[PDB]
Amino acid sequence: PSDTMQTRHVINYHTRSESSIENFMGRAACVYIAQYATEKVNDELDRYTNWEITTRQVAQLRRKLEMFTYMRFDLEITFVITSSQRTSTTYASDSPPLTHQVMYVPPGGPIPKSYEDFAWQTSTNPSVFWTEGNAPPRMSIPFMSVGNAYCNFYDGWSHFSQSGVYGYTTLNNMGHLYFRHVNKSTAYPVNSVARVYFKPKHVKAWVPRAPRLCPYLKARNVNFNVQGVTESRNKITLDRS
Amino acid sequence: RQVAQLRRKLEMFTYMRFDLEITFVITSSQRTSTTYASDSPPLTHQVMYVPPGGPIPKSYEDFAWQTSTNPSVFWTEGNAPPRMSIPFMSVGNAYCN
Amino acid sequence: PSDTMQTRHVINYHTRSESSIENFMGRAACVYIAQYATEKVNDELDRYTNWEITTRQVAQLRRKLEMFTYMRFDLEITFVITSSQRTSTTYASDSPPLTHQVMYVPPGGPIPKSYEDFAWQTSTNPSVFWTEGNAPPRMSIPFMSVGNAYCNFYDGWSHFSQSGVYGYTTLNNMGHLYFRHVNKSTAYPVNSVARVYFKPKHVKAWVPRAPRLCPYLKARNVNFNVQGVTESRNKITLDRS
Amino acid sequence: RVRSITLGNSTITTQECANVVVGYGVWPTYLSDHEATAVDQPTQPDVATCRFYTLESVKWESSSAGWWWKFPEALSDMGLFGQNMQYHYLGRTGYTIHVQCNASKFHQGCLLVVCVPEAEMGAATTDHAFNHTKLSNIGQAMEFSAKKSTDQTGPQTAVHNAGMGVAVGNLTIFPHQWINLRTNNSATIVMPYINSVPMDNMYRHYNFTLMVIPFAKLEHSPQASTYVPITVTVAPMCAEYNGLRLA
Amino acid sequence: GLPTMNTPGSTQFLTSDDFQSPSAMPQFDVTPEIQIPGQVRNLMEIAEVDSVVPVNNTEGHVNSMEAYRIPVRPQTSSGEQVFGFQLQPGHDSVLKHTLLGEILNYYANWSGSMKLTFMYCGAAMATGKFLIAYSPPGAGVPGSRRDAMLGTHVIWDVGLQSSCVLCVPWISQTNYRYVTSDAYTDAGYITCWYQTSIVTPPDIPTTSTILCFVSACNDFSVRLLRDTPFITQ
Amino acid sequence: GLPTMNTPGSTQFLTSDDFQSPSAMPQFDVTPEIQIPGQVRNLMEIAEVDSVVPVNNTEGHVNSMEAYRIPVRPQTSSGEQVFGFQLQPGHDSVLKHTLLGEILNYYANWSGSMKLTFMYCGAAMATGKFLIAYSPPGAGVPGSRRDAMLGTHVIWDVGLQSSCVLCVPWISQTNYRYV
Amino acid sequence: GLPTMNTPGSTQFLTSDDFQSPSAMPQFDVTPEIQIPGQVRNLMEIAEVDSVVPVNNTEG
Repeated sequence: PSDTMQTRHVINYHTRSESSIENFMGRAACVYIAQYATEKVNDELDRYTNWEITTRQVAQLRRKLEMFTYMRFDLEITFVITSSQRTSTTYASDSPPLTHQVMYVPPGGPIPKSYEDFAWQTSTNPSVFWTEGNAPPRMSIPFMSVGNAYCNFYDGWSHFSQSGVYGYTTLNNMGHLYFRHVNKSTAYPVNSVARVYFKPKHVKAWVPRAPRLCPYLKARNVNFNVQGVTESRNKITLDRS
Repeated sequence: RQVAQLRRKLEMFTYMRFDLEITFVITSSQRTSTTYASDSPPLTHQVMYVPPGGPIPKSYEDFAWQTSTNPSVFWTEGNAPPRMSIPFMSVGNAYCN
Repeated sequence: PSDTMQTRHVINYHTRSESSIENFMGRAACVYIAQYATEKVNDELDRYTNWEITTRQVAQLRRKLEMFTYMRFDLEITFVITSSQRTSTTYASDSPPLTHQVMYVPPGGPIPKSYEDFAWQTSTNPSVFWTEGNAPPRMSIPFMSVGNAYCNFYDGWSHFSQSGVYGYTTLNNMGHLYFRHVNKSTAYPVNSVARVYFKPKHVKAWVPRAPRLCPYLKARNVNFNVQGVTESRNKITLDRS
Repeated sequence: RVRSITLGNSTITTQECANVVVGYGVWPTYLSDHEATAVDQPTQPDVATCRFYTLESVKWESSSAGWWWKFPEALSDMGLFGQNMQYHYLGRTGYTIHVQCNASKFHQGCLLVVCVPEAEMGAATTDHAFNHTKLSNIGQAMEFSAKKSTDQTGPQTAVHNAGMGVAVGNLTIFPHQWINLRTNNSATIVMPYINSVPMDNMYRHYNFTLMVIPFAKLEHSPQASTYVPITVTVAPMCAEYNGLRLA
Repeated sequence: GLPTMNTPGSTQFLTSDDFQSPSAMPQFDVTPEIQIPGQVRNLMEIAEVDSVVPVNNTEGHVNSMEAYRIPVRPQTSSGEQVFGFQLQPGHDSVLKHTLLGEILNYYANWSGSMKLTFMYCGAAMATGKFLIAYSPPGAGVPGSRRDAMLGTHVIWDVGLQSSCVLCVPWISQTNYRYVTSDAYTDAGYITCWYQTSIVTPPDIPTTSTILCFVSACNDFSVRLLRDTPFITQ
Repeated sequence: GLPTMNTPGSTQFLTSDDFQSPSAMPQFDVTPEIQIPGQVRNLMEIAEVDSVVPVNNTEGHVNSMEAYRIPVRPQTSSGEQVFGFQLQPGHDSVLKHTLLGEILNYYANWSGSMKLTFMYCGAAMATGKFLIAYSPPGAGVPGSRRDAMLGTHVIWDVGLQSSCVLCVPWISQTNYRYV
Repeated sequence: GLPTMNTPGSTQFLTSDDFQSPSAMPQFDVTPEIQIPGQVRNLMEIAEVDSVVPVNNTEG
């Protein structure tokens, strides 16, 4: 019973609203998964975690972004934070509700380097406090570039003429995102996962570019292995009269 | 076509056309274990609607749960029941029973 | 790939809204962290805790305040109250939800000196009752000075001409803040932390002052160790033609 | 049939129609003279540095894969334009690019002349950073290859991926022009200043890369000329730099 | 206060919601936008640009520029086929990686008209005729130059024009699967046939090259946006 | 009642929120404000005041008034340099603790124009000429009085004016790090 | 904000409710309807048609 593609005659109405930049880019996409714990297990998993806000780590979002040279949007961030206990011997406890702190650190703001750091109490660092069981928390970031648009591609250097790091620019600093528990402890350890969802609002685009053929090897380069321009067939002509 | 009381009320007409209002009553219970003494955080459920043309998951931890074109609903237990709304989704002009 | 400061030509738009007194002072800053417990462990940690409302204990807020001689604002206080259990042997319990009482004591009102004190039931002392798991509680304090403005600096005495305490005035009394659990007991002890956040609204300032060079030694004095006026370099002139 | 254009010195010649292609429908122009308060004041070249700069010609043989030039870095040792790039810190400019192919009626082939803004290239040895002299020399034409590159300090010069990881047939949303020797021999592309900022450092940032890629290969009798020179002539128009004086 | 009731779907996160958000950074002046050239407000403007079709996509021709070069050779037999491919730009291997094909790949249901341009890149003294036949979406691939002439066709004279442009209707393919193996299609075809030969004077080579171009027209309608199957991270 | 739905971000505390607050103390008459002199509504009014620059910030000159005193000595060689510093008021050690520098330090991105005033505090019968050179943000420190004269400069005659005021454009430095 | 109170029947699902629903699929153009013959807006139009009565309903 599957599968066929068909012609299927259509009345003349000519929809184009799903091909606008707002309907193309403005979808809620999961961009990062943050893992942190109530108590520290190892260097990897610690009371707190971080993420520099980039748009080059999810490839399905990155390819839709990199179809244009210059973008400009507002960010709507929302967090799906769930918690679970570690594999302990006993789990019998009476815990108070866990409160989470998601801190947005702007470009120019101080980042925490440990738990109990002074950067969690900075008034210029906007934080969100949310108890488990409620509606998911949501922040809104405006256009945060020093220049007039974000640049998905930078044919240039960052050092003394011709020196530094190729392709890197500080005109794409959107900030950092820091996650921790506000509670001091629990009876037994509790691991938390914070799914970060981006929704670009009021998107404007400039200078459209060719879609990427090769896969991605790094999240900060445009490096690639060479690839065929398309798939292969057996003949340039057709048979079966 | 799986609930017969709805199917017979539908199949009284050759061509239908409607919008769908889906709502979910999600309850949870523990299995018959030896002990049940725990301190659990609230369970969060994900109900994903996959459109015609979208990728379906084939396991847990699949990449299709993070697809931005697949609308999902996240709902914690103890709140109001979650609700989606599906429009008329046929390529043709009407559904055909 | 880091780090450089650059000139980066800017179109003529001349923003100044982030330099107003409302945008400078009006940020939600953490001013006090209150620790109290369901049951008493020691004199330090007791069923209840207190804080006299001052604006001279957080140095990042104090230096932004002390750039002006006379301030006048309304206070928006909000509380992030989390709870955790002590390190007991067992934690298996079935607790009802904890209710907290945050009492604001005005200048002239009676302060509690113990638990079960009569001052917790005073009708002229506004209290806030909040159960855990809900939205964070929030109070609003108006301009509470007897004079026409708060004074960050007082070149004067408080006693018989020339006697008393230097620099202290009763024209900065904003009141007290008392925290306790409304519940009588639990099965096992539970420690609570109440983070206090201040947001000055409708701020007016007078007589701007020089920014402070030295660090702070006390929260009630302007005492200082002497310091250099700036950092040091090697030469007054420049090389490398 | 022919027309002589002079910009100071010297005169070049061109045809009467020539199919000029403006970049995105935007003619290059100045910053509209809203330069008040003397905090970010700009400065013109004299006026002007607007003259024709002709580069060294390349030889399009039957196995040529293609060439590229990165701008404004391909005009670094070029007169007053090359001195304003080191006397000023920030600069903006637009360009007129002429690409002429001096072929005969007995030569065949097709060229695609592209102007790619922010043509960020990838490395041949991935995980390695490349030298800046393998991206752009002072006025030299850096050329593509037919095979993939295994250079440990250079870019990926396989022409069917165009150095940027894309399909080379899709390089037509950029400002482009086809040179079919059966029909044409010339190409005029007028590129404005496209950036995210109104001015930038000229030694540090390549604004756009001009690419000349043969899509139908050069093919001829063995008794004809075998090299078929291609001349690129660039005139920088409406250049502007930062002010170097006080108040 | 105001008496309210919480309807179902209250404390939920639907990823297609359009609610107002609390600004994490107020008190902040956004940098104003300037006139950057080349603003695009719709992805049909990208699909409305001619891009080169890799018609010669054999192996190992896909890793060269030879994929774009359609070979024109001296012919022994009269009326042979030059090339041929199916007219579905979302599934056919010669059209699915073009400019039109990437955008089409992103969407599940589309309908409109294609625009094929064939460019002859031989010598100026080469003269010949080609027969570019069109097959409707029913059926089917013709078997000869006479069968191709008896349907919709365009006789492209090389000695008169260097280019040949023809607009093709009835392009709408809807796929209900994410990745297709291989999802039988009923699209049309385009085939080219040697009407006479390519006639050359002396000291001109006998081989030449046809370039192909494809785009859409200003009526093309996409719908039901998905993620593309060209990324497999 | 009115059918409502609770959107995400409902029972949260964002520290940048601007919601109406329940008054803990109503029924209270606030003391009225009077005309106090010197009301300031913007911190650019503090940065628009001339403050003295510690140009002579060597050791142990930073713990004295000698940091503010630029030495003018009798010269053996012609065309020597008097002083010199970089024109970034947020990072340079001679300007970062001035009035302009504290305010600039509080903000991450700033752009505008500085205003340098040089005052000669010698005798009334002292006569001399100084050459105050300006270097653009590209490059660079000149190496001689002739190289300084061949760029933007102001010849300050001591015998004519006691003060010299010059306005400098292109001051905008953006730092993406805290320290 | 606006002071509200949650009346009884607040976080419930009554199956006869008629509340507005959050659209799971916005940004989607619905296929337009055409003139299909024989539109029916009421089931009394089906009952208003003569149908044959099985009066001789014995076995077999």
